[PDB]
Amino acid sequence: ARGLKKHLKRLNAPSHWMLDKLGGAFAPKPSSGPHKARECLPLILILRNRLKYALTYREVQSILMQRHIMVDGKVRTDKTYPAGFMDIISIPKTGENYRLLYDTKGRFRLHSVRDEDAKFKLCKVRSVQFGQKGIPYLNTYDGRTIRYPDPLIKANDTIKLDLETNKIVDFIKFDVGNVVMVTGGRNTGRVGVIKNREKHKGTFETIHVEDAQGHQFATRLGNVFTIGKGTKPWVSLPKGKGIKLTIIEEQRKRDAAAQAA
Amino acid sequence: GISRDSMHKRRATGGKQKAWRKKRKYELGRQPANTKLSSNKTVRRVRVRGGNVKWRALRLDTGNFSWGSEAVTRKTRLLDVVYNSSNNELVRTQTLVKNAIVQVDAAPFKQWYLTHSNNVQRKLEKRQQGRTLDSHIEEQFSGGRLLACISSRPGQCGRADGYILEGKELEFYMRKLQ
Amino acid sequence: GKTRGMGAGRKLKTHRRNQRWADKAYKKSHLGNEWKKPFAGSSHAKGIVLEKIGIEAKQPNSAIRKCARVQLVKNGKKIAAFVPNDGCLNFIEENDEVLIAGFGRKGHAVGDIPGVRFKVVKVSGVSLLALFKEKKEK
Amino acid sequence: MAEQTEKSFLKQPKVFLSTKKADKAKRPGKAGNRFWKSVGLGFKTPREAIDGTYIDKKCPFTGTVAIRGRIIAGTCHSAKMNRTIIVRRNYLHFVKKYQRYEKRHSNIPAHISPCFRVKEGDHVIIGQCRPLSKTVRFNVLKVVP
RNA sequence: GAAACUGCGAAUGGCUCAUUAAAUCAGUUAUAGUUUGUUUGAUGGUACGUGCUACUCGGAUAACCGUAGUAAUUCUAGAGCU
RNA sequence: UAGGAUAGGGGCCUACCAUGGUGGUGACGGGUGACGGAGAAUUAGGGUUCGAUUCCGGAGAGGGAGCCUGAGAAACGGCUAC
RNA sequence: CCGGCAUCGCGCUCCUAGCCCGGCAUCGUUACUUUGAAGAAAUUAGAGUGCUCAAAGCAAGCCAUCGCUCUGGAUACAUUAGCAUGGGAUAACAUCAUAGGA
Ligand SMILES: [Mg+2]
Ligand SMILES: [Mg+2]
Ligand SMILES: [Mg+2]
Ligand SMILES: [Mg+2]
Ligand SMILES: [Mg+2]
Ligand SMILES: [Mg+2]
Ligand SMILES: [Mg+2]
Ligand SMILES: [Mg+2]
Ligand SMILES: [Mg+2]
Ligand SMILES: [Mg+2]
Repeated sequence: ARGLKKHLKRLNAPSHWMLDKLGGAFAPKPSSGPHKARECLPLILILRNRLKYALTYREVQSILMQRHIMVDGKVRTDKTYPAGFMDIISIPKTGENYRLLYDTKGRFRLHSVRDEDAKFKLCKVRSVQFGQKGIPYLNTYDGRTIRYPDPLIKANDTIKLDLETNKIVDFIKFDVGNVVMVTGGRNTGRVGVIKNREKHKGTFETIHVEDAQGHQFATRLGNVFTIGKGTKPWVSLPKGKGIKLTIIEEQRKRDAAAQAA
Repeated sequence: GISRDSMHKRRATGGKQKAWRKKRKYELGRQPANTKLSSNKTVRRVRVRGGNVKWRALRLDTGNFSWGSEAVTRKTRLLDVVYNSSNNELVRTQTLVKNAIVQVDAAPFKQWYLTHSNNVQRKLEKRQQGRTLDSHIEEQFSGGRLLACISSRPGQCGRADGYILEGKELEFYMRKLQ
Repeated sequence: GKTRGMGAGRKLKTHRRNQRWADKAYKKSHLGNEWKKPFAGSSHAKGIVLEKIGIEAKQPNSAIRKCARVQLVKNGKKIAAFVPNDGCLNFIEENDEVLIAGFGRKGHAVGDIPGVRFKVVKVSGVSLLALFKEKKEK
Repeated sequence: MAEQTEKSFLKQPKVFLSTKKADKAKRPGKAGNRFWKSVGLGFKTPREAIDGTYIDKKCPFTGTVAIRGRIIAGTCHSAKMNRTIIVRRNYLHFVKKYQRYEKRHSNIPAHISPCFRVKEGDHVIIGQCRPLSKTVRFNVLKVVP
């Protein structure tokens, strides 16, 4: 190709969008933004698909041009805007607030939060280093660059960021013994506790994690995102508290729930 | 035009390589600048990838030269090119490239070294404690010029910058100019 | 006996590669001489009737097998095509377009007709079947 | 010296030789000292590279090249080039139909820093760098005779 | 508000499979070997004043109006404005 | 080895120097009625054959070649030449 | 079925480090095997669901089938190569008689 591609064909769209294969030839093609477009959830799907607030393409545009939807504290009128993990979507007109979090099956879910727990987010640091005139600054994994961080915050750690003041308010030091929610691979959605980290010089670091219900698993460093200090997490969990289960467990769940109805 | 792809090359086995493509613009080269050393300075801009600019210098006269042990950098003139390790015909053509050997007017350096009342002499005397100025530089000074090496790419940045030869390097190029 | 070594995969694979050429079907499909045949790897071909000849049957039989010599439009080759039915030769006229197919047996002569592996199936854009069964006329 | 055998005086980038206030303990490549680096990945900088006089822009330990990518191990196959060798990797390729194996090989050019000495048929460990010539993308880090 | 200057886009999409057999391509790497409109976050002193808190405002072109050429074309010349 | 060129590595190209590099583990050449893959048909198992075609990657716009604009084209519903 | 030891178990400063104590890292490599990660969708297999059945599709089902409830949109296969983990039988390749051994 002689340049950038602007269409996303529906069969090539991410599998966790759950777009149906006969519903057209194209998919929304998330615009560039603070998330990598293969791990984001555009606003078209948040409004039209999940929340069923709109029935068509153009209805979503009619919603956005009216400045209702607010993403992480600012009003975003772009229709394919790449909202992502741990963002907040707010509709003040309905006074309703959602944190984007994973479910155990690896798909984004809009977990309702309160207005208290919507003025802040958590963000993992990509790196820390100096800038022009010796000023230190840190990178997040969603584009944000903060200058003059606490000189302790190192790479791969977590920070709490108030949306009002837009500065840090606390942080978690990435290390063994903290709760972490996996954001990639087959284990995405599963929360757990860091039990082991094994280094490998020249390759990816691997993390070994143990769920609260005992199930043990592992991932690589880039796919782990600490939530809280100690066993208690700092943010709300969705319908399942990040606990993966076998297919037989949910078969039992359906049939056992089929006797009360 | 001039191209930087590997397609026209033979494989490492020596087998010929068939053309499966036309020439792509991200593969281009341009003709060189062979910056001459002349008075009428001309440096001509080039629009290159990304919308950026390179400065092709066609003709340069002055330069910026550093004297390392004395930690001073001054603007001066270029008098000639005397040795080029790639091709002599570049010397015969007085063409400036990186790593060419040039002679330099050296007067701005001489006037800096002329420097270095009561408090002024209590500083000239602070210095001159470590004055060495090996005789090889001194002789060149009395000649009037310094041998220098270009450390910049004139056809790339549009400038002739460099340093004066010292120590092992200076003596090596001296014995080669013999 | 057969090579059986663990490190003998090259020997077995190269041996099968060499020996498959001894098989007439493999060699027939992988040697390329089918593109030199009249039809050039086609099921059917159109032609112009040059003349009507008529051929005897081999020894155990006795009859005249009525065939038309055709010239293939695509390549100008000259072949003989059997005209299958009683009286269907009288539909064939001189210099009319005719659609020819194979006889079965994939290029090998069928039955008691010597050296004929083609059959006439359409004339003047109309089936021999419809002309022999009176469903359509030309 | 022994290094200066070519039509231009060869020197390490970014070391100022004719320094004024020299020293013997500042850091590699400071105050005129010869520059050396540790490659990483558990390899040890050869002493002959440390106190060496050779100048090699492409050496892993004293030149400008970085080692990153794959770490292949093989046996030396040819040492008849200037500062470059051909190594053989020997390996088994599985033939699936026959459920068996066959022996295959690959020739990898790799740059050899003067700090090593290689015969023909020594065990070599090579690490990947940026393309150094038309065919070379690897650098020798260890030689076991 | 039409027209017109300015800006942007037209390098995506659609079609085909001719050339191409370590090539393309697939899994897997690398950039400490680079470019990247745009999105998103952060950021931005000194231009001369002998650095002693800023120092003045251009002409010219379309749409228009009008004299033409050529057989001819989003072929074209000259003049009046802004 | 030193340069030049490029957005950048690199015989990519120039000057000088050395004599190498691939090959019965099949190089080099030839055929392909050969774009590669995801896949398709038949399948006890093992296999055999197919894959121009809607998804991914590549390539081309009558055949070659050269370019301007631009962040991005060696563009063809752009230009120049044969 | 396996962990944890003890027999006549070449060591540790450094990471994990029990209340003097298990379970420590480089001073032979591989094939093989075990487990894991990372592996596009569509296709294939396959869970759920009465498009009236089916080929399909990814829906839908309940509410008082009343100012809405419960939702789903699983899971698996993926030869070879590459990354990591345990095993050390089987088989390769390297190799203690110059003691230049510890
Ligand atoms: Mg296209
Ligand atoms: Mg878009
Ligand atoms: Mg047969
Ligand atoms: Mg170079
Ligand atoms: Mg073809
Ligand atoms: Mg074809
Ligand atoms: Mg395509
Ligand atoms: Mg093209
Ligand atoms: Mg045509
Ligand atoms: Mg063209």
